[PDB]
Amino acid sequence: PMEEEEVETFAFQAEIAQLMSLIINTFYSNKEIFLRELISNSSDALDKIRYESLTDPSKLDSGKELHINLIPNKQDRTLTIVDTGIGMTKADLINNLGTIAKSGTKAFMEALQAGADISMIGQFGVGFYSAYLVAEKVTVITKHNDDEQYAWESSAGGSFTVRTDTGEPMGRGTKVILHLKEDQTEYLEERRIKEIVKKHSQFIGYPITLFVEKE
Ligand SMILES: Cc1ccc2cc1-c1cc(nc(N)n1)Sc1cccc(c1)OCCCCO2
Repeated sequence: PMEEEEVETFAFQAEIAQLMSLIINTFYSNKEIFLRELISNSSDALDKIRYESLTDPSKLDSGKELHINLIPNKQDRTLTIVDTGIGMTKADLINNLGTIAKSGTKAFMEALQAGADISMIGQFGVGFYSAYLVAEKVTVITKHNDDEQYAWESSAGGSFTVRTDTGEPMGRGTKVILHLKEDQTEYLEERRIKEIVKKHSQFIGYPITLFVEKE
């Protein structure tokens, strides 16, 4: 029988929308840094659950392994980054993925306008948005302890959606699914992914596994 699901559509905060339009509509040469930014957010989320587990060990009931998985899919042109970190509550999601102003937004846009390399984004606290250098649409699935699994999605254009996820349960953590632009398929290649992780994400304190679909 027909199922019904509630959806909430939100507008991005003005400067976040302006930043996303700048990232999408301007040429940048060193786009590979998007992966460093997402792995760095996963590493931070893994530290959060690790430290919380020291006080309340039952916070690991949802999965004891602390790690990052990278899953390129050449059939549907997606690159997925999964972690078993702390995950996001509904408030963490709506607050960190678009509704709240970030102190570094205006400074970062002015710095990009002056010729700064896109690699500077992380320093400004808006590193996630680098996903739009390579992706036309980003889906974020997240699961925090004592809360439901949520799905966030945006193709930019000024809006994002949030819904309770009725899909595949994750025990705990965050999955970022990058629906790559047609000209950015190099980020589905095993060699290219290894190259960029070696260059930019070599001091990550958690194991990372790259899953490669048999050719
Ligand atoms: C997908 C995402 C986008 C933006 C972002 C964090 C994550 C983001 C968030 C998380 N995990 C992953 N992998 N990415 S868990 C989390 C939960 C609450 C607060 C968190 C992180 O960080 C607060 C600092 C700002 C983080 O900004």
